[PDB]
Amino acid sequence: DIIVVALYDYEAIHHEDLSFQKGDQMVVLEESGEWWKARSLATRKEGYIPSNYVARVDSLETEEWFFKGISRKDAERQLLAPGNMLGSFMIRDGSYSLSVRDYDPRQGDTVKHYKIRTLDNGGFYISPRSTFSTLQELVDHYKKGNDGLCQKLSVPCMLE
Amino acid sequence: DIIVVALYDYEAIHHEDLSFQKGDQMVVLEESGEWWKARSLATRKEGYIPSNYVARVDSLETEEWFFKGISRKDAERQLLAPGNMLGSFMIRDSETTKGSYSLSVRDYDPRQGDTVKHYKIRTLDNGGFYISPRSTFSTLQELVDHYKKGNDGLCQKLSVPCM
Amino acid sequence: GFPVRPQVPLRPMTYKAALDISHFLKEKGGLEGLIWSQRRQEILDLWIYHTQGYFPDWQNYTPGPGIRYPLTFGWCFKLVPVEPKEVLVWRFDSKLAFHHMARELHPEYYK
Amino acid sequence: FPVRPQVPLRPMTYKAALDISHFLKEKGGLEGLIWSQRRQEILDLWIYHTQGYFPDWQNYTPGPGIRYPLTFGWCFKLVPVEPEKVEEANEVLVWRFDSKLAFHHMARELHPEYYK
Repeated sequence: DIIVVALYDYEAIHHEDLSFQKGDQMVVLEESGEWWKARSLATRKEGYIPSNYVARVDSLETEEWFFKGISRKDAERQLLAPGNMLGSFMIRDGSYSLSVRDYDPRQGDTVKHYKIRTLDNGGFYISPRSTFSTLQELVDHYKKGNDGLCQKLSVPCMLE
Repeated sequence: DIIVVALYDYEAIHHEDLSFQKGDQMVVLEESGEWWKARSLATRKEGYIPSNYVARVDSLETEEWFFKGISRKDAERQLLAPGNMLGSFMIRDSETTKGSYSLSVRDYDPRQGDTVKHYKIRTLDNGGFYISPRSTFSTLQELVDHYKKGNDGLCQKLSVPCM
Repeated sequence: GFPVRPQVPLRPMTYKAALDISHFLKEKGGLEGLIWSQRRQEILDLWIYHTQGYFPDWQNYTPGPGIRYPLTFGWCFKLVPVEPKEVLVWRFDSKLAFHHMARELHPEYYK
Repeated sequence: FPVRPQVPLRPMTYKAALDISHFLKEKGGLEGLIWSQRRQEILDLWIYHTQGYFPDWQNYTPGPGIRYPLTFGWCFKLVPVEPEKVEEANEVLVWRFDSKLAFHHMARELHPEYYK
């Protein structure tokens, strides 16, 4: 049984669709096309759902850029290991931090740390100049250009 | 000068924003955050623009063969229209998944007459693209160039872009 | 709540979908009795596209003058002139679920 | 040709609310439409999608009677409906544009406790 969880609320209008609230778990029944047939675990109600509104429960926190529960000190050490490049990075932890490998011709290799804050509405930001609805969008943004960070993000920190 | 081109229409409501239509070219004046300050090359009007609505000239999304956000059905319709020929093609992506691409090709056979075949363009671990594992490419343009040289398993050799 | 629910995947308009959206919007607080405008229709169509995935090229009507009938069988709203260009009001008509008026008036639209 | 997608997030401001106000006051816009929760949510989604403002800015003072916008710069209030045809001598709300709201923060004068 493939279990997914809702990331957003969805209100069904079509009588064959399935309504759900963020956090609801569902079993995927049919997975053809981008509209999946699913059943709610709580209620047993079935219907079609937008596939981009859910994530596999076993996929949670497996993002390549995410480094679960590790300290600031450990993040620096790992990022500073040879094999990592300019702009190598980590997101680490509701409260998140971005750690980025930097270079300066005088100081050499360093790691900069940025607090990722959240607004009351839940949006993520490092700077008041841009806000993101998800951490993934934040990562994708700073991979496009430094936009105020020490470096443009390149690739996730190498695992050891 | 960073020249970008609009991928969609945008209607400004804010007096400091800049309206544009698909195809308009603009110069980026300040590239801060996600709302960039730009100038229309056509009207010299200036204002803020949503940065995801534009792309650098000569970049992927501005390739003549690339059709941003065109669906499978619309792809078939456009390719079957007159003007197009055997092997006419497009690479399209979806609004709902990033990095997912498709190849649509104008085909002909005595069974079905004029048809359009669609191929899934998959992404590798390294970020390479491929339709079949034997031929992988750095970039979509390299994929396009390859299948222009020979069909290599496709229904047809790629000829020219749609429309 | 948050984040705002995003664009859902595209899917084609059908009789069944148009009928369900019709009955949804006929309920108090919806579309019934509102004066039509291009801007209001576009706002509605964007909302349907964003939240339900139907591309916004389905809500067309027969030309004036007089009552404008929906071209999409299953869409049960018509635009009715306010008698005083014409001022038009969205009106739900349950009979449109079974009677494709637009096709009867303009069969040439459906070749 | 594809529908213009979600634009990037940005915070609601007085300036933005004022311009959206004037945009929607034109005929065929918001002016004079009967209020409902569904209609307001549809509007807020459209604004969010096309302009990038998170949809929690369009709040109004509690009834009964005229409801004033909490967000300074938003120049619509909700007022008791009246007929077009004036009756001779002898709660349903509509959106109503009011230019003076650009300069007078009515909601805060009425409910200072909402603000801090």
